[PDB]
Amino acid sequence: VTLTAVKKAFPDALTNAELVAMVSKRLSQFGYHKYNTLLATSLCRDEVTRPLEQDFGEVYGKHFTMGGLAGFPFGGLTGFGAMAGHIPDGGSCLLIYGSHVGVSWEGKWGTVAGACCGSAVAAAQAVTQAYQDPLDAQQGYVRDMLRPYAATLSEAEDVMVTLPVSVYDAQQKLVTRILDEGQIAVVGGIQINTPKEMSDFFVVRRFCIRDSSGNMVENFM
Amino acid sequence: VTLTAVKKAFPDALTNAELVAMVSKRLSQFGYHKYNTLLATSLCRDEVTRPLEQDFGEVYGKHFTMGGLAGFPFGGLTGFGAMAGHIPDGGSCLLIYGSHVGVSWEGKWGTVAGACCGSAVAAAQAVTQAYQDPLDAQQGYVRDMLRPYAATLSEAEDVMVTLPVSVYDAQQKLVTRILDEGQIAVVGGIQINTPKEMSDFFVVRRFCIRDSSGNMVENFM
Ligand SMILES: [Cl-]
Ligand SMILES: [Cl-]
Ligand SMILES: [Zn+2]
Ligand SMILES: [Zn+2]
Repeated sequence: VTLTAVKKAFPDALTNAELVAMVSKRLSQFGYHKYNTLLATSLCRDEVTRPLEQDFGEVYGKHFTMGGLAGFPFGGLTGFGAMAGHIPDGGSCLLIYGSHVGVSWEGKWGTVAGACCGSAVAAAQAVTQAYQDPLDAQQGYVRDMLRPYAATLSEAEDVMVTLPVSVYDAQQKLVTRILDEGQIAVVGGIQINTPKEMSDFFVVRRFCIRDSSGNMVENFM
Repeated sequence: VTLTAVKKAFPDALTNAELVAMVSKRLSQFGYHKYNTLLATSLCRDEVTRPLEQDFGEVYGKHFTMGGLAGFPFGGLTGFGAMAGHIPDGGSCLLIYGSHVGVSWEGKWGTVAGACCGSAVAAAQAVTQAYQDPLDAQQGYVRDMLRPYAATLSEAEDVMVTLPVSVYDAQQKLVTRILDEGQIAVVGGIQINTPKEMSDFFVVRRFCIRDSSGNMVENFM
């Protein structure tokens, strides 16, 4: 079963519903409601990642996709400046970002009914193999972010499990670096895509609130 | 008045409503309907560009933003592969891409109630001035696309009018190059953002249909 597989690798995984309930509740105490809140995402643009945005979309009205290949916010600081303009009058922003990974009905990681994450996996093979382009400009940027994780990916026990871990790690550092330059609440972690008739999962690894200044006002971790 | 300003620079400009009516009608004869059609956009992610997607959204059900800074589809070929997965069962795709540009109530180009397009303008100053970055990775890619247009931008009569022309041109070449590698219908041109209480405009410069093979099945220009 897939449940067993997920709970094994990631015992702290919450269901999408649990994730959204968890987050909405907490952010309620800080002024976050349905129509004063910009939901921004930085998830991979493969369609399997849609369920998380959909679930969060019901609770928060307007939405902004900031996600590039593999879930990287490679719009960078300029892209962030664009997002800030979508924030409602007197509003705040919620940023959900994360890597993602498929796990099949047969409990297999790195896939779900093809490769998932396709883009991460691709770049994984490219950086490990070499451990031993305006037409694909972003895939190259994904490779660059994954280069420092090469050793870990070859040394890894199970690679299709270590991969989204490594991708979230690189995303986290980037997002932090970007926010620091530029209230905004931040959810970060690992998205887990399961078979259609089955709830998806999210591993929370960062849940905090920052100010217009740039310092961490709260940390729910 | 803004109308006079628009009609001057771009006498062939259609209103959003006209654009959508025009396009939906034509594509009707080719099997494009509301729930079998993937609307993909490659527009700048500034919120002023939203009206075009909104208007096209009413006619075509599901939507996919493929647009990066300035309207460039810098997800490239990999990003395109992602999009193809959002295409409904037995469905086809409609790709709207374009540069955009603000024009004010006082008939001024390059702005509308700040700079618009902010990202294009920024890169314009950077390439002209020099005519005489994972934290901003895409803005750098915009600059690269605009480099060949530098001479034209300094030589230009009005720069805030020549700029979106130059940006569409560079987008067009890129989109074509990308499609050629990878039915899909393609609308390309210049988006014109006008004051809030006023309809926006679109200058059509490319309207065609391509096949899964890669050749142009139709050209409505
Ligand atoms: Cl499966
Ligand atoms: Cl104005
Ligand atoms: Zn992916
Ligand atoms: Zn713009």
